[PDB]
Amino acid sequence: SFVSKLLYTVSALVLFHSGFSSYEFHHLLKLNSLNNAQGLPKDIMYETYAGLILFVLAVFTSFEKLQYLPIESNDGKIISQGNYLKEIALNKATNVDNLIGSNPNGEIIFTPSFVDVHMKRKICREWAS
Amino acid sequence: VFSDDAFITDWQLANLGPWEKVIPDSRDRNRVLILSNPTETSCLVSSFNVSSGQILFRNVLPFTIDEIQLDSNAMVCVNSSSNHWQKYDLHDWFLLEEGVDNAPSTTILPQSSYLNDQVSIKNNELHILDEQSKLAEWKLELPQGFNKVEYFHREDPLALVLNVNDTQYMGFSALIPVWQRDEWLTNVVDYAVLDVFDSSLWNAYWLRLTTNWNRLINLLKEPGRVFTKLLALKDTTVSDLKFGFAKILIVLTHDGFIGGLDMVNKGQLIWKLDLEIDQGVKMFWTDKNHDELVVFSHDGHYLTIEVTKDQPIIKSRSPLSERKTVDSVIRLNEHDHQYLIKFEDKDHLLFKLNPGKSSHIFVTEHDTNGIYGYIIENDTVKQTWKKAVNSKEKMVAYSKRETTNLNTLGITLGDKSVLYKYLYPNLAAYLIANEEHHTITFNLIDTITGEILITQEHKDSPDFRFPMDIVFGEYWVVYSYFSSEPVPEQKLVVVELYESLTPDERLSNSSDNFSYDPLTGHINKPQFQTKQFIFPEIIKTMSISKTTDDITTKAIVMELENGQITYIPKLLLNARGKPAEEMAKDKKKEFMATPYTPVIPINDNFIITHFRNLLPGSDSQLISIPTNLESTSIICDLGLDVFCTRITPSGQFDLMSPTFEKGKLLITIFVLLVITYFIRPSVSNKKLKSQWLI
Amino acid sequence: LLDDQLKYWVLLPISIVMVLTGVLKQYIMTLITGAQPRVKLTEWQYLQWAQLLIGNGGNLSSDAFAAKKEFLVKDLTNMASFIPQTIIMWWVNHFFAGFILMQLPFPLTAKFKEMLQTGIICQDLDVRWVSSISWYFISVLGLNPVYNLIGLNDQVDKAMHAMANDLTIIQHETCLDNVEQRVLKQYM
Ligand SMILES: [C][C][C][C][C][C][C][C]C(=O)O[C]([C]OC(=O)[C][C][C][C][C][C][C])[C]OP([O])(=O)O[C][C]N([C])([C])[C]
Ligand SMILES: *[C@@H]1O[C@H](CO)[C@@H](O)[C@H](O)[C@H]1NC(C)=O
Ligand SMILES: *[C@@H]1O[C@H](CO)[C@@H](O)[C@H](O)[C@H]1NC(C)=O
Ligand SMILES: *[C@@H]1O[C@H](CO)[C@@H](O)[C@H](O)[C@H]1NC(C)=O
Repeated sequence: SFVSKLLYTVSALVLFHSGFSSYEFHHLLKLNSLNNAQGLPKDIMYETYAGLILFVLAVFTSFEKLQYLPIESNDGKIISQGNYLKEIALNKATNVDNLIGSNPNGEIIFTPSFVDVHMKRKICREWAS
Repeated sequence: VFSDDAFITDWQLANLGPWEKVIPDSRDRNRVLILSNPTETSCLVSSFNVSSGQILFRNVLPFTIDEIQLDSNAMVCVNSSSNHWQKYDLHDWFLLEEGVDNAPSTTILPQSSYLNDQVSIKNNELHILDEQSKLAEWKLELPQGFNKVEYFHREDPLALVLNVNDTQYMGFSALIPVWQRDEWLTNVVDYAVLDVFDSSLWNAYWLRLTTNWNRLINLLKEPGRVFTKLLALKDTTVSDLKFGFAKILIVLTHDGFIGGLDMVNKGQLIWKLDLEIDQGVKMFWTDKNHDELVVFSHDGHYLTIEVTKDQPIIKSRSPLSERKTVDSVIRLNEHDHQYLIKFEDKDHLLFKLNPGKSSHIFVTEHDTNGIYGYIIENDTVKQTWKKAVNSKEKMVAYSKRETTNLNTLGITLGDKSVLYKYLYPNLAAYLIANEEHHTITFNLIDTITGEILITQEHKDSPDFRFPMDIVFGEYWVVYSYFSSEPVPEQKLVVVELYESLTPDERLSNSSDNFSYDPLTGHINKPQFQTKQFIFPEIIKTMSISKTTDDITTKAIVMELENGQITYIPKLLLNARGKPAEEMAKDKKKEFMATPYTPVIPINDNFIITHFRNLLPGSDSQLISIPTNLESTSIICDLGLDVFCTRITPSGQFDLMSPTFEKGKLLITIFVLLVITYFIRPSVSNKKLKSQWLI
Repeated sequence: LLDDQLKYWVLLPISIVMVLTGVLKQYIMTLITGAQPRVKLTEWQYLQWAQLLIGNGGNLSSDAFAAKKEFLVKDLTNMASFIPQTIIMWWVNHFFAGFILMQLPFPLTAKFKEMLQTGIICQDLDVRWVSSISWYFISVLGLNPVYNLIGLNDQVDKAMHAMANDLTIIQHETCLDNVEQRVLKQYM
C-alpha cells in the first residue's frame, strides 16, 4: 500500500476517533448540566485538524507524474514529461503523442483492413513461418 | 393513543380516612358500610369488601355523623335544623325516599361490647372465645401496636379487622392475615419535590485511545453483532431516569406526617416520618442544596428535618419567638433565609432561622376582605396600602403572575407585523363578587404601587354559590364563573394584554438604557382584548402547566365537580378571534389562526382519569411539575385522593413513538438494495456491450 | 430541547433512500435511454458532408474552394424531476410526521418556520428547530458531490441547395497564405 490509501485509512480512523470523542464530550455537557439542575477541547480540536490535514494530503498524494512505455521499442525507457495533468494546447498534446512512436489518426493512416489482408497473406511466406 | 398506557402511567391512590363507624350489610355478608372522615358539614360514606381491600364506592354526604342512623337496613339521614331527610338503600346507594316533614324513625348505632362476648386478651395475645364452653379457638399473637377491634364476624365467612396502629387496619380470616390498609394520607396540605438522577497532550491521546480501544475490544464479541449495531433492543427504568420522569414527591398531611411517594412504580411508599406537630401548615426547602426541610406547625413550632436516602431524622424542634396559632408562611428571598409568618389574629412576624446548615422587598397578602401589600425594610414589616371591599362585596378569587422564561418577545401576525405582548412582572388579578347589584368585577392590580389599570364588570345574574376561579398566565388572564342569562352554563372569560394594539408599535418599553423605576409609577400601561366562552360542566378549580422551558402551549387544566380532570390548550381560548367567516383569505391574521368558536364542547380524549372515580375532596390542589423531554409535563391532584399523570399539550415530538414501523422501513431499504444489486449486471452487460457493437 | 436518539432512524434511512433512488434513476435512464433504405442514409450523409464543408472543411481548402462547389451543386441539384421528488415527499410525510429532528446551525427567517415545522402545532418554538422534511430539503441540493464520488456519469434538398448557392463566395478563408507569419509569430 502506497501513501494515498495509507493516508485514507489513517484519516478515516483518526476522524472517526475524534468524532466519537467529541460525541462523548458534548453529550456529557448537557447531561452533566442537567444533573446539576441546569448548572477536552484543545486536544480534541488538534486531533480533528490533524485528521483533516491527513485527508487533504491523502487527496493530493493520489496524483502521480505521467510515465509511459514506447509503442515501438521493447526496453523500458520511461518517457516522462514530469507533469501531473494533460496540456490543452494542441501543440503539446500532439507532442506527447509524438514522443511515443504512435500516430493518433491511426486507421486513416494505416488503412488497417487492406494492409491486413496483404500482410497476412505475406506472413505465410517469411522465415518465422 | 390511550389504551396502551391507560392504567400504566396513572397513579391513583384511594384514601378512606380513619374509620368512625363500621355497619354490617344484611345481604352479601362479606360487605360493610364505613362512615368516616367527619367534618363540620359532611362525612364520607363508603362501601367496603371486608375479605379484601377494594373499596366499592364512596359518597360525600352533607350530614354530620351523629345525624346518620339506621331504620327500625335503610340508613336514614335526617337534618336537625330543618327536617329534610333522605332514606338511602344499603347494598346500592339508591335514594329510596326523600322528605321534608317527618323522619320515619331512627335507632342509635350500638356500641361494640366485644369484650364479654367473643374476645379475651391476657398475655400480649388475643384469644377468640365461644360465648359458652369457652374453648378459646383461633388465638393470635397481638401486633406491636394495638388500639381496638374494629369489626368481627363469627359465622361462616369469618373476618376480623384490627385497628392496629393509630391509622393502620389489618384484616384476618379463618387465623391468617388477608389484607392490610393504611389511611395516613387522608389530607395533603403542602408538597415538595425531590429529584433522583445518575451519580502532556500526548498522554491524553494515549489514555483516550487505550480506554476507547479496550472498551471496543471488551464488547467486540457477543448475530449479536447486528443487534448491538441496531441499538433498538430494554429496561424502562433507565429511560425514565434519563428523562426526569422518575421523582420522589414529599407530602405533608393534615396531621403530622411526612412521606415520600415514588412518582413511578405506582406510588410505593419509600419512607414515612411521623411528626408530633398535631397539624402541619407549610413545608419548604431550607437551601438550594435540596437536603433539608423546614416544617411549620399550627400551634407555632418549627421543625428542621434532614432528608436522606434512608428514613429521615427530625434533627431539630423548637418554638417560634411568639407562641400563637400560625395562619400562613411566605418564603422571602432565597439567599437571606427569611420567612414572613402570618398568625391568626393577623399578626406578622419576620423570621430568620439559620444559614441552613435601595433594595426594597415587597410582599402581598390577600383576604376575603381585600388585598393589602407590605414592605420589608430594616428587618421590619410596614403596611403600605390597602384595597378593601365594601360591606356587601367579597373577594372570591386571586392570582399572582408566575415567573416564566421568556422565549419570544411578541406575537407575530400574517404580513409579518408583531404586537409586542405586555410583559410587566409585578401584576396580580382578582375577582370581586357584589350583591346589591349582582355583578362580578375583574381587576388587574399593580402590586408595587396599587394602581388598578383595568376594571371589567359582568351583570348576567351570576350565582355566587357555584365555584369561581382565576389563573394568571405569562401575559393573559383566564377566569371562570357560573351564570344564567345567556344560557345557564359555566362560563370562561379570557383577557390578553398587549403594549399597543396597532400592529407594529412599542409605545413604551424603551429597552436600550432606561432602567425603569416602578415605585414612582412611570411604567407603561396596558391595552387588552377580551372574549367569553361557554362550558358545559361546573369547574371546581384551575391551573396552568409548567415545563423546563416555557415553549409548549400552557394547557389550562381544570378539575370539575365530578372529580374528572380535563385540560384545554391556550390556543383554543383565543382572544382576537373571528367567527371563521372573516378568517378566510384574511392575510393579516396569523400563521394557523384559530377561529373564535364560543361554545367549547368537552372532548373525551382529553379527559384524564379515563375511568377513575377520584373523589378529590372539598379542599384540593392541582399542581404541575416540569420534566425534561419538554413535550411532557406531570400534573398531580392532591387532596383526599392523591393522583398523578403526564400530559403532552402539543403532542409528543421529542420522544419519537411507541408505535414506530421499523420493519417496514428496513423492508423498503432491503428491497431497494436487492433490486439495485440484481438490475446492475443486466444494464451493465447489455448496454455497454451492445452500444459499442464489439 | 432534548431530543432522544431518533437521529439515526431518520437521518440514515433518508440518506440511504436518496442515494439508492438516485442510482436506480441513473440505471433506468440508461436502459430506457430517455432511414431503412440505403438511399435515406446516403442523402443524410451527403447533407452532413455539405454541413461540414460549410463549417469544417471550408477553412484550409484554399486552392480547392472553387473546384468543390460544382460537384456539390450538381450532386445535390420534466418527468425525471416530477416522479421521484414527489414520491420521496410522499414517503417522508407518511413515515416521518410530527417530530423534531434537529436544529440547523444557521438562523432562518420565520416563513421557514412556517414551511419546515409542519409536524408541530406550537407557536413560539424557534425558527432553527426543524421537522424531518427539512433534511430532505437540504439533501436534494447537496447530494451532487456524493453522487460524483460514489461514481456516476452522464423539402430537404431545396434548403441546402440554397445554402450551397449562398456559400460560393461568402468566405474564402485566409489560410495556407498567412501560416508562415503565424509560425514565425511563435516558436521563438
Ligand atoms: C439559505 C442559506 C442560509 C443563510 C442564512 C444566513 C446565515 C448567516 C447569518 O446567520 O446572518 C444572520 C441571518 O439573519 C437572517 O435570517 C437575515 C438574512 C440576511 C441575509 C439575506 C440575504 C438576501 C444575520 O446577521 P446578524 O449579524 O444580524 O445576526 C446575529 C449574529 N449571528 C448570530 C448570526 C452570528
Ligand atoms: C369480595 O372479595 C371476595 C374475595 O376476593 C369475593 O369473593 C367477593 O365476590 C367480593 N365481593 C364482591 C361484591 O365482589
Ligand atoms: C340543615 O339545614 C340547615 C339550613 O340552614 C343548614 O344550615 C345545616 O347545615 C343543615 N345540616 C347539616 C348537617 O348540614
Ligand atoms: C404501629 O407502631 C409500630 C411500632 O412502632 C410499628 O410497627 C408501626 O408503626 C405500627 N404497627 C404496625 C404493625 O405497622
